[PDB]
Amino acid sequence: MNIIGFSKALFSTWIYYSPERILFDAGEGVSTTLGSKVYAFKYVFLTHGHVDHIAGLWGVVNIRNNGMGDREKPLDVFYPEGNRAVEEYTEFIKRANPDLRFSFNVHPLKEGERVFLRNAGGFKRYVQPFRTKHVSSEVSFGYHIFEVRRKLKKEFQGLDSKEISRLVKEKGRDFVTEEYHKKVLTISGDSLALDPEEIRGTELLIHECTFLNHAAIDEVMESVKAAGVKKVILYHISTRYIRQLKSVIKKYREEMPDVEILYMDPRKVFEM
Amino acid sequence: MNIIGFSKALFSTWIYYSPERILFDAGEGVSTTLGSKVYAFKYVFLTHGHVDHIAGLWGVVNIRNNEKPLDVFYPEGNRAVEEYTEFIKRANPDLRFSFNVHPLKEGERVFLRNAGGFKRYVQPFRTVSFGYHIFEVRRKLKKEFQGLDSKEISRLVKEKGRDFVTEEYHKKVLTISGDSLALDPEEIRGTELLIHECTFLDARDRRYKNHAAIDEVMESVKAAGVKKVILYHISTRYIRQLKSVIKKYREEMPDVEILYMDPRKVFEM
Ligand SMILES: [Zn+2]
Ligand SMILES: [Zn+2]
Ligand SMILES: [Zn+2]
Ligand SMILES: [Zn+2]
Repeated sequence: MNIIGFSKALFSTWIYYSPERILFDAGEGVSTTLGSKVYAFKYVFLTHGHVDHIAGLWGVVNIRNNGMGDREKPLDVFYPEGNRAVEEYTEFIKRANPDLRFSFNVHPLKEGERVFLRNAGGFKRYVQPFRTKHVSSEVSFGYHIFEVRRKLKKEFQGLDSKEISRLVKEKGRDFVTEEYHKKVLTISGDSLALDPEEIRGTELLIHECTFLNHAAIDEVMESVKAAGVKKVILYHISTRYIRQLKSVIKKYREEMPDVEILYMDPRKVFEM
Repeated sequence: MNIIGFSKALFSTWIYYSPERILFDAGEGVSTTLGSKVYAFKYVFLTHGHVDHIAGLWGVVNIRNNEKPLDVFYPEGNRAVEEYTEFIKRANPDLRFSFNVHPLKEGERVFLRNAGGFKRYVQPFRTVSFGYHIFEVRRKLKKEFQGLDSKEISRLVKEKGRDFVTEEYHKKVLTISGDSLALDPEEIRGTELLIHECTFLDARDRRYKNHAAIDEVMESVKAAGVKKVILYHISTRYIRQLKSVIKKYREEMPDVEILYMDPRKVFEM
């Protein structure tokens, strides 16, 4: 599964994006739910430091440290620079359990700072944080996963199969293409409807939808519509608004046939 | 449900006992699973301070706070519980007065409010790790008065008092092992409900005697006169052998009700 996660507003939120071995947020229960799968984690990106987005980190590091043996690898954990709650909790984990001190590295990130990923299939993707409006208290980030790609220059897009192949054979691939950065994944974290520009072009939007501050579903769909996003996952949903949102979802699925709309049910583990 | 719990060895363990609004242990996920039921907690008793038994505590008080402080009891000397609760309060000023921790000495009783009856109390026993008994103080007619009729017994009670005609005895309503080896039959004997850890299904691969194997546990259940037992703290390795293994003992011991907490799902009873 490309994505396995769980999200219930105020209680716990965590999203495992398997393709890049990245865990976004770490609410309680992630290690219990994923088991030995936590050994496969290479990165943790935290949107912020509220307990429902970080309390599961201790279990992740504890299980990795006890179950990987001499083949354990340090877990890189990234969070919004200046977020004291993340720093206090990670310091407590290391202080309270010396055996875990070197099991993970905590890296504060500045907005816009890129982190290139190390996985199989090529060196071509990086994670990039953007500031979000949430508690107005501490710093929160949303994240994009970008993929460095190459596409044919406009002038060569009309050539047929044989013509483009002939040209590439003669002049090389780079000559007929230009590089561009595709947003392959966007996670909002807790925040108000993202600016249509922040989400435009993303192949998969994962946006909080706490209400029927945070964001209400209508403001989110409006944003998706303006940015022309085709695939969105709604999360950070509360249990009191289950059916109400569920109904508005089908309503939206009809009103927006070209857009795939999924949601993480606050009562069950999500998989895609 | 008198018991809603979840347990998976090394990952998370929490057992909510609704009759007394008591939560035993608080492994990660308890507030997420129980939701608003956490508002109902009257007490939390921790068997120890390993991450899989306490990481969910922050979540519980955070959700509760969002009304006297919740009382949290744990084994005296357990530094891990102290360090974690101190971190919660130091790092979250708003929760600083939301709960209180209380170290307990082995055998130290905590009488439960009740409706003012104080008929029930919790008592820890060593397994710093503690197991716990919930005791109910009951009364029964002294043997010498069993034959008196209604009028005769009331005349005696009037003249002598209720205490004179009855005798109080302490009944073990619930026993929770916490993490430990098979408990001495003496410790469990008499309990109406035993919830005992069952980390291994085969003692052969227990590099360290800090956990009980099912046969050993069943041995103690045998030696004592234990009615129903809920096996928990079960490891993932023995994920499927579970049924079988348990099916056999349900057979080799047809008088013993054997329930268990599947490491893959929340338990309800
Ligand atoms: Zn949140
Ligand atoms: Zn938040
Ligand atoms: Zn344990
Ligand atoms: Zn333990």
